[PDB]
Amino acid sequence: MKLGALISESRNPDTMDLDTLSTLEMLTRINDEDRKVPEAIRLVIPNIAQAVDLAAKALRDGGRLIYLGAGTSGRLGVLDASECPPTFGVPHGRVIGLIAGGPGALLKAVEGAEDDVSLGERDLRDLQLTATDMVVGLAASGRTPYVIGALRFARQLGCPTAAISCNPDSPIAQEALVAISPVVGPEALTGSTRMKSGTAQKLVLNMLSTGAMVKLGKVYQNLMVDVKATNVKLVDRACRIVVEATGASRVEAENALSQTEFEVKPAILMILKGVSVEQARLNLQQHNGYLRAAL
Amino acid sequence: MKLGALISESRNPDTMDLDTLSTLEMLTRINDEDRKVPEAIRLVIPNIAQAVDLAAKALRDGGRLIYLGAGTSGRLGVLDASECPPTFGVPHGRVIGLIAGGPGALLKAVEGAEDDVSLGERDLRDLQLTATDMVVGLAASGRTPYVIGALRFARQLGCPTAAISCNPDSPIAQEALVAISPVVGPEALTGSTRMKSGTAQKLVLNMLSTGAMVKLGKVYQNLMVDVKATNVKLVDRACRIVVEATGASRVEAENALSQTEFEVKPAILMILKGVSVEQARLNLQQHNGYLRAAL
Repeated sequence: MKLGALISESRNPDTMDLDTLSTLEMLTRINDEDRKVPEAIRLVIPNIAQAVDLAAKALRDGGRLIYLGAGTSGRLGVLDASECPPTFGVPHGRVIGLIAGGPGALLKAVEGAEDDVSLGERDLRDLQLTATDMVVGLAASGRTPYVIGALRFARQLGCPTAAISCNPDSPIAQEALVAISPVVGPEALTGSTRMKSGTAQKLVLNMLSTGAMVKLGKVYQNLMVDVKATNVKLVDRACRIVVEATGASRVEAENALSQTEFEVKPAILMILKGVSVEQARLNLQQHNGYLRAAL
Repeated sequence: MKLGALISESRNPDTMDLDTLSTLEMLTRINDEDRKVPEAIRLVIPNIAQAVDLAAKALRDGGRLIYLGAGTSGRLGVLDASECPPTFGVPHGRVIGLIAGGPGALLKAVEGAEDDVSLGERDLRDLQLTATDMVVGLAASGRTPYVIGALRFARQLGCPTAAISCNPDSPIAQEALVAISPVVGPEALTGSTRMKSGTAQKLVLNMLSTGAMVKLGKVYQNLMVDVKATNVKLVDRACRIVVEATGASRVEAENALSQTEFEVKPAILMILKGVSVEQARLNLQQHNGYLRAAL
């Protein structure tokens, strides 16, 4: 299809007079569109599940999860990736977001960069992509050249790949192993895919990283046991997690966390089993980091 | 309240066994939580409207719209601001997103930066904040020191201010003129405010910038007439907008756009009124840029 025929580029029949509405009305129209996004995602949960299982397999097998997009799509990938080290304790190189135009594009849009198919390939080669790594290409339109080129390169190397787009049967969906295609409909402002489509992309990325990290043992119950606590709020949360999980005083909790360099998993073990920091770390290694299995 | 008592830090009773669920189940739990976000935003539309009207007033009166947050909240402000120049044609300095820790924080989290109340003030002073500028502070928790300090500084200068938080009666809501407080409930992963709270923040920022820019005349009907077209997709959209708005051939459209340096508003006028580029630009200046008023 040509660009002008895409659903993402179509006019929304419920906002044709957007600029003549009162502020309240206009905002209610936008919110009516936002209401559509969680259902669009619900319909593609099976595909997202396939992608979560591939991502978990990739990270377990020593690879990385790499998000790639231009503009908004690229910034959303960087947004999700940036949250993985503080939330799940992984090194920053484990989950990576790439954006067309490089770091400057994080702060100021450079819309021309998206047109180069070879740039997506170049950015992946610059990270020394391997067949174990998983690559997720994001483009609301489903046709951004930067993303097409990146996915083609990853596919030929043997990487598991996923494509997130909001138009059906898109070029990027055709290139990828797993297609995640939440159809959100025409945007309130015609072609403004930063809106519903961007929201959908965010929901999918949060599902991918959270789903994979939970499968990898980086959570316990619904508690953030692999938090990397480097500020007041996070260290306070680390203390509260230990108390929530052991049923022991925050004091025994604080003394154990101090010894573990604020690492929650070994602190919980120390308290529940009455073992040393050193013994707790070895026990967790024996169980591949899964606290449930160590308890 | 203490941190551990906040709704954002509370356990979600529907995800207590998150780590024992099948991938499909886990994803359905996350999506059930996402479903809650558009309704939480709907309940605070009146407050968002107040903020849209203040932002429009600020930009009309020659000021800027400045978003400020740490971590995810900060990256979301930069995400929304980055989209304003290509979508609404404004200079990049008109809508600005600030993040604790500076540009490095856009790519790699530096969670310790959020604890300094004086850093928020410093970042605003570095932009030469004036009383006409509007400052929007974002913190899911509602208590991030960087944001508290920033809002205090803006308030004392006489700036209109808004606070976006997901906990009720928060410190930042108390400091600001307008409080936007969508209560989304406990996160699927306890304390993981990048999830629902982050989604809420995104929806609110998109409402603020879109709402204000529509009020300022940067849209016509539901068409992106102030698009800054610097790539294939955007220039193609510019052509399609002219055809959609004039009922003239894409050819007359392409010739007019070439003459206007791909600026849609004057091209539409040229075609509908049969005037020169020069005459079209003057007519738009006489009508303060509002295409409807010039037609």
